[PDB]
Amino acid sequence: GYVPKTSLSSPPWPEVVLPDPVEETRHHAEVVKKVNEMIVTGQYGRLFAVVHFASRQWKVTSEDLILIGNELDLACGERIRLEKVLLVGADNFTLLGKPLLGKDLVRVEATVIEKTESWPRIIMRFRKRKNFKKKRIVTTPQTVLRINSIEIAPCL
Amino acid sequence: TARGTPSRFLASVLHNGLGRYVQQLQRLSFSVSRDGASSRGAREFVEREVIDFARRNPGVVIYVNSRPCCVPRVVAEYLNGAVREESIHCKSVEEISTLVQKLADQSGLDVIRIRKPFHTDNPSIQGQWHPFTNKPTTFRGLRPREVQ
Amino acid sequence: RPRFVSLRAKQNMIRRLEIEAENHYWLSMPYMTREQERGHAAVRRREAFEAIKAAATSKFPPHRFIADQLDHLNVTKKWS
Amino acid sequence: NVELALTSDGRTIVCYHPSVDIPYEHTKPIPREEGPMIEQLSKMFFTTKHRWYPHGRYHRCRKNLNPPKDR
Amino acid sequence: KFTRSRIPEKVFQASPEDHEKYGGDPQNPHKLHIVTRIKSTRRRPYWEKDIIKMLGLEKAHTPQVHKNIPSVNAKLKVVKHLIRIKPLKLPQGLPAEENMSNTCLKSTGELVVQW
Amino acid sequence: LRNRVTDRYFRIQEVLKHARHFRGRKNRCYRLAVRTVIRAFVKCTKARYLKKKNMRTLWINRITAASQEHGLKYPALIGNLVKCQVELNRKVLADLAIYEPKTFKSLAALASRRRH
Amino acid sequence: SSFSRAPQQWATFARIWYLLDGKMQPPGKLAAMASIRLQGLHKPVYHALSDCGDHVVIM
Amino acid sequence: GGQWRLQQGLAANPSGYGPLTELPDWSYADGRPAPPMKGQLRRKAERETFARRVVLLSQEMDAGLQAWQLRQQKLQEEQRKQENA
Repeated sequence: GYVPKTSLSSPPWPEVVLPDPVEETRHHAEVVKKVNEMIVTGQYGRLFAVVHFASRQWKVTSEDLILIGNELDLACGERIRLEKVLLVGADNFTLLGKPLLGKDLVRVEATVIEKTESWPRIIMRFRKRKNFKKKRIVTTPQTVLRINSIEIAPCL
Repeated sequence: TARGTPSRFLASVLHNGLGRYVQQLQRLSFSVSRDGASSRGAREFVEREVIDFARRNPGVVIYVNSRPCCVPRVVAEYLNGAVREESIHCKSVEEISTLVQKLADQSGLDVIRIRKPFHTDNPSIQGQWHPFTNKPTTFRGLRPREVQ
Repeated sequence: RPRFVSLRAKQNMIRRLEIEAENHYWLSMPYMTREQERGHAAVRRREAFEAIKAAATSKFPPHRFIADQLDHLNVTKKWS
Repeated sequence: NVELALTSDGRTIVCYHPSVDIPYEHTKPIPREEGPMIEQLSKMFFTTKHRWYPHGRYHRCRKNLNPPKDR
Repeated sequence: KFTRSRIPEKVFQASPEDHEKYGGDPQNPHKLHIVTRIKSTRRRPYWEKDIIKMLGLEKAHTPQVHKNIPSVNAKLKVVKHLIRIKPLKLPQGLPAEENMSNTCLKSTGELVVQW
Repeated sequence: LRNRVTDRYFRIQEVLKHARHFRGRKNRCYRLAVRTVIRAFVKCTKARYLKKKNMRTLWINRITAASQEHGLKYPALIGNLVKCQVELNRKVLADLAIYEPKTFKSLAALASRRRH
Repeated sequence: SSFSRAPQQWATFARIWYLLDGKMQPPGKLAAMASIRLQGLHKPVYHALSDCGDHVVIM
Repeated sequence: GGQWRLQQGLAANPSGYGPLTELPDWSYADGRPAPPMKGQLRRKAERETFARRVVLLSQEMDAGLQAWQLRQQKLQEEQRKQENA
């Protein structure tokens, strides 16, 4: 099965060896414990979170403003918990959900600051030489949310 | 179109949600006519809904003039100084109710195109990317092809 | 100008053909026979057409109300 | 320089990425007419000449002097 | 001339190799098809368009459940190049009235009574 | 002239206001203004597709640059993130590339690890 | 991070000088590398209107 | 990654059925659940109609088979009962 060392004898990409599962689990536990201790001792400043709200993912931090393109059935000034957090990150560590982080880990809270309409959007249809011309003006409801705080808990 | 229209960035008035929420609508002024079918809906709104709205929104001072100029109107004045005038001509009671609630909910900022659906004053926590992030350093800071 | 068939086009056609072959297989195993299926849905089909006929034959002008006629007097309602 | 680790349940990935400082040894001590003008500017800023020619009053008036500012 | 195509019956006679490949037992056949339209009826004959409308496959990629009976199968044979057919699998049996509102059609073709 | 139009001024101005930023007589003459305003509105309507298309192209370009900074190619990054069940979208990935380089470095390392 | 606004912007949009060695290299592969760098498509902050290209010195 | 998702038995589109679209987006900061989202309600109604159709079609086919069996039994028992002399 041995092949002499030629240009095409081996794949160009470097060979990859799977680490032994015992050492992999040991290293995983060590890293998780280190990050959990950082969370316990509060060794982090600002937190950012990627949160799935409405239909989209928002990269979010405390004091941030977010413009949802629909009405939310919430009074202005009402506080809310954004429950679908995909990612939370600090300066020195990040936590990734698969695909979502647990409710125990992260708590992202927002506040309905504004309920508005968008500026008028023009929908015009035109087809040449067909007397085909149509115009419509649409205003989309919108809600401005302010992200008040992102909290993480040592539940790793 | 966007190119033939002013635009702004998403913003609040005084960081309206950080410490507490302050309703930005501060004044409503309904100019309503005693006679004239144009203000029939406004008259019914004053009879049936303006009191409930006023007690739901204690921070908004509501005036009812009962003698308008031109068409019956509602002038909404906001904390940031914005003045939005909405004609309530020939609108039904429910139409006026929804319009007034919309005025109460919205801020005084211009209803124009908003460039970004978000606004961060701290877009970066780990440090904004610059070309020298992810670039390894070299011994004694020697640039490529440097002799020493 | 001539046109040529790419490997991507061939692969797309092959994917479609595989889907169709699986369709053939799944169509090759009927649950009931043609004699067993005869009339097994007749009651439901008859009821559905009865509903269609009822909708077709219930068409009639809507009612007219004195309240609707008289409410128009409110166009001149004022404040005394 | 990133440490990756699934949690024990395997439902969240934990990334440890401390910021690495630049070693002292990897640093150096601090040291102690229209035509010709446009050619000089183009050479200085590695641009072409076309950038430095003026524009008409129509374009200049079209430019917005109070642009919206974010952050 | 272009006409309707009469598919020979041997096309719809599965082989043991086919049974192994696709995982369906000819004895105790599946009761219900899940048919999804995956091809446009545009540039297809009016009879194929009509069959698609009859089967309720106007929206592409929207699963529709049909009986696995000879008449439905004849229509499906007419439009077999425009659709994907997969058997409906019921690991927990057909849903009961209690959990009729808690079902979900998994991408594998299984109607699960928990969601 | 029993009935004559008296609003033609305002009917004209409704179009001219949208035409005011055009070049040449298209901003003044209604006959020319109305044709270019209709074209402008049709372009505005059709450009909502191109805005979404170009944003994804921009995100993919930025993600490609950021991942090439770590030796990954964009297909590898995206596919391996999917296989690791990380459902971050391209907008968010581009934002992380620009503003959280260490988080993006972690994601690239994760994608390469999954690949290996 | 923690830079002032102007220095931060300057750092982010500064143009870098790259060196390619053309010895025994395909001109097309050299050109692919150089064109990416010249456009700035190697920067995550790339945008066609940001003028974020870099200098490429090919020897 | 649609093919990989299909192999793992998920929706090819992550925007399809899954936690990211079927869970509530938000809840009140107190802890009270939010009213169901319009898309989630519509999707639940569609799934209920699909399940009801599955039940209806299955029951109709089963009843048809049972009726055919009974018809066969009646035919054979009648042809046997004709032998009475």
